[PDB]
Amino acid sequence: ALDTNYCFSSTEKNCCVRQLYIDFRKDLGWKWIHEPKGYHANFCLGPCPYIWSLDTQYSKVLALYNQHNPGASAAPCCVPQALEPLPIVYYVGRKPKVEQLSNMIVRSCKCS
Amino acid sequence: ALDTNYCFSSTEKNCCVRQLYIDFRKDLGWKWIHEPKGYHANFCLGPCPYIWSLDTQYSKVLALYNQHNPGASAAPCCVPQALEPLPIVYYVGRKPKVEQLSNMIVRSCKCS
Repeated sequence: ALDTNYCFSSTEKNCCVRQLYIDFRKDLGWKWIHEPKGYHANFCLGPCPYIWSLDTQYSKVLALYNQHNPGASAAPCCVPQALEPLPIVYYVGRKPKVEQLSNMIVRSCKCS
Repeated sequence: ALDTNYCFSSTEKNCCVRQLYIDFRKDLGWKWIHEPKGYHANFCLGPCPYIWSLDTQYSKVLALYNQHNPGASAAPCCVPQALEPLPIVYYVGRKPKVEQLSNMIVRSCKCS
């Protein structure tokens, strides 16, 4: 399927979650989070046809709308369907607080 | 907001649902649907920063991941958040059947 386990296993031309490690401060420069340095936010690119994991009904109508005309830039938009939390540690003024951001990671993409 | 009412009102550089009328058979060639000829499936393009309607938490983390590095092709993917039904009419063998596809239209996009 279009998960982070099947994408880093073989090749493909349709959507496919690729690696996207994000260092909280290096890429996002987030100042409200101290640890961890970052995490594997993962992500997905490439277009999405029909059968390729369809979420909404319009995901299959437009998916073909493009698969029919070569050069149409109105294709669908593969995205992160299921996500994952994220154990971090920030500071409120001077008190340390470890939490677990929700849906801050990608576990599999589909086609919204 | 990023709805089909604010997109066809002024200009913008971030995501924005644009017109995408799809003629069931002209663009999708759908043979299982007779009427209507098509409909306003609408759709959305352009990238999506953070505050720009964020759906999942990773939608704001990656949104910045790109807004920080100029040239990063791993931005988010604006999509159809809310949708609409679709009154059609197809045929099962020889019996006529009018229905209302669900979520076959776009009413507003966000950032999955």
